[PDB]
Amino acid sequence: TYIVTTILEDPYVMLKKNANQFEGNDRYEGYCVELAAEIAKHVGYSYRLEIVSDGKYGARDPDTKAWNGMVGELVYGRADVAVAPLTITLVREEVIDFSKPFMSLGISIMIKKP
Amino acid sequence: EFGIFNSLWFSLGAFMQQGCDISPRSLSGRIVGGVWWFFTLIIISSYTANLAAFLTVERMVSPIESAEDLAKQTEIAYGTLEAGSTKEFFRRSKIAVFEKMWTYMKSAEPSVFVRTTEEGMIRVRKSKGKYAYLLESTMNEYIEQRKPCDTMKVGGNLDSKGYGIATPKGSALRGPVNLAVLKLSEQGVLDKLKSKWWYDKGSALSLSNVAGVFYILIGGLGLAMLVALIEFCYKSR
Amino acid sequence: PGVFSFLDPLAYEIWMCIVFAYIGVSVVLFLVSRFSPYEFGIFNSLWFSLGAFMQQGCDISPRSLSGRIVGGVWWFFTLIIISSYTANLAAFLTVESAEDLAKQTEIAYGTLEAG
Amino acid sequence: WFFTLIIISSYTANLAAFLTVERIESAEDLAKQTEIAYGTLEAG
Amino acid sequence: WFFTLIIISSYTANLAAFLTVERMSAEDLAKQTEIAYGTLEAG
Amino acid sequence: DRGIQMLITTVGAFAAFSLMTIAVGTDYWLYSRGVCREEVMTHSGLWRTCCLEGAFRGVCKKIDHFPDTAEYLLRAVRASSVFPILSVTLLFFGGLCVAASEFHRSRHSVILSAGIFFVSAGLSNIIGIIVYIS
Repeated sequence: TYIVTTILEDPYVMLKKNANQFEGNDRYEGYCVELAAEIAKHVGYSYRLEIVSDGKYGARDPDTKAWNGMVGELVYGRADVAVAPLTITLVREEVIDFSKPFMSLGISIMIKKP
Repeated sequence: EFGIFNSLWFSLGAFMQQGCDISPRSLSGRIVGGVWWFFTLIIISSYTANLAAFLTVERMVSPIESAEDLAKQTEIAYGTLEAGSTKEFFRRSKIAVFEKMWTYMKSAEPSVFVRTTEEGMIRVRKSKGKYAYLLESTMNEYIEQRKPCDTMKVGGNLDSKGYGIATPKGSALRGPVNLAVLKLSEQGVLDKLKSKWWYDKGSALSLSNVAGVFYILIGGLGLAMLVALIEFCYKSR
Repeated sequence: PGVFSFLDPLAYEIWMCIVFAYIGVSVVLFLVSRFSPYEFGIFNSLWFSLGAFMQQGCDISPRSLSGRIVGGVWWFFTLIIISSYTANLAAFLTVESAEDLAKQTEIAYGTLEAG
Repeated sequence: WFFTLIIISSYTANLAAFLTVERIESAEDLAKQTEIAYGTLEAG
Repeated sequence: WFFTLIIISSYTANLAAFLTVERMSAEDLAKQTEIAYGTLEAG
Repeated sequence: DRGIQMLITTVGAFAAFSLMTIAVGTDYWLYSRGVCREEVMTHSGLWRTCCLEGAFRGVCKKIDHFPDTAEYLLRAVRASSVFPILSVTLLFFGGLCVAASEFHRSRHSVILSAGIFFVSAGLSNIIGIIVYIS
């Protein structure tokens, strides 16, 4: 059973309404939950969706040179896959492997519509 | 003719520039009318001129459409999520605008950055137009599609990128995961999941500007009718 | 351009209510002036109200307390409305995208066939 | 009277627009406008 | 009357422009000469 | 021309009351795009907004006036529609005095009170319009 690190983010991964009635990977819903299910089906492996503890996506602290968040969980061996909305970046590609992108996007500005 | 009643009537008429039945004749009286006329001219001109400035700068305000041009250019305190690809993108940028934005964001106090996307969303919603959570277009679109829909995406995308399924370097899952993603993409699964989780979620002055002066006029008309009836009873008794 | 663009500074609703207020003021000023102890006929009231609203004055003015209240408020309403028209017109005489065209669907968009 | 009120308000409104609007600094100022033509010396 | 009409309109128009306008670096210090700038001596 | 003058008053007083009481009852005050239950062309009134086309055409609901005492008082006045109702009530009393003028010619105040009621009804009609537009 592989540990697939993830992060809480609407609508990629979310705690189901009344998650207390459920336990484990079945406690969550969202785009990335179904994507992890379909990838597991195609690759043929069992997995447990572990939410990242730091609650951070991933970055190398320039002082300590330590990776934190999901990227840190992947590099240090605590996790075997990450199925979160994790952006493909050059710094991350140097330390972890990425598949072909499964969604496009860009940085955008959000302003109170009022 | 210049009793207490007509003096009040003449003064009110002069201030509204509507003329009057009589005009002062004595030198002492004409001096009072002279300064009152000059006082009225300066005040009314000031009211019209200030209203014009009030309704011009109200126009000619301009929204933003990527105000990043001058970045915040104001107290829209733009921030990012801490330890995210957007923060790293801004840190390592060499584009003039993005370097300016980063130099501002790193030094600005209090920290413009946030700890979670929900935190930035609430910061923009509770800053009443004082915060801007530079975030990823997919999350921005999803949020703008949901109540309380008081937030909106401004301008285009600053760059183009994509999410990937990550694995530890030297992992044996790298190849199968890549092939799985290609299979899922070619079979429309990713398209259906996106559509399911994103789309299926789903000038002239107005009467309101000058409504107060209409209530005063009708209220004044009603009071005058009540006053007229009172004099009718008082005179007839 | 526009033939009747001189009415643009104030909305169409404001112009309609100014006419209604002018009719109401003339009727009330005629009413309080007639049944009072101390030449405001119905026609004279309409002439006075039209002159008062347009800042041109009249040869005859109210003389009673109830009549002067009607003239006073009508003068004040006139000053705010006339100043509002001039100020808003000055703002008008002082002072848009492909995304806009992509978001809407009222303007039809097409492509080349077999392209 | 109505022709008088509209025209005089037009005179004051347009004169205010005349006096306000009327009132370089950089590289963009030249690149950005097109009313002023800017040239250089040839073979320089 | 004509002199009065033009002058009163000019006063209102110029005041509107006056109120509207106010409602709306190291290189900068080097280019100008109205402000004098100095340093500490022997520093 | 007193006989014709009283004929104009009797015809007008009924005409004014009929026209205003129809407007309050009818729901064709505004032609705005809303939703009766997809945004579609709708016709609204003082109490109900009803769709002009679409599948739900012909079936409609009551206007929800309620979702800073300035907006509370204006919405409470607009929700209750007391000013348009007051104009109809004033017109009804004004019409009664005109009819009773012939039946009681001893007192002259019967026809003057009728003239006061119609003027008061017209003033209340102006306020109701401004509140509705605001």
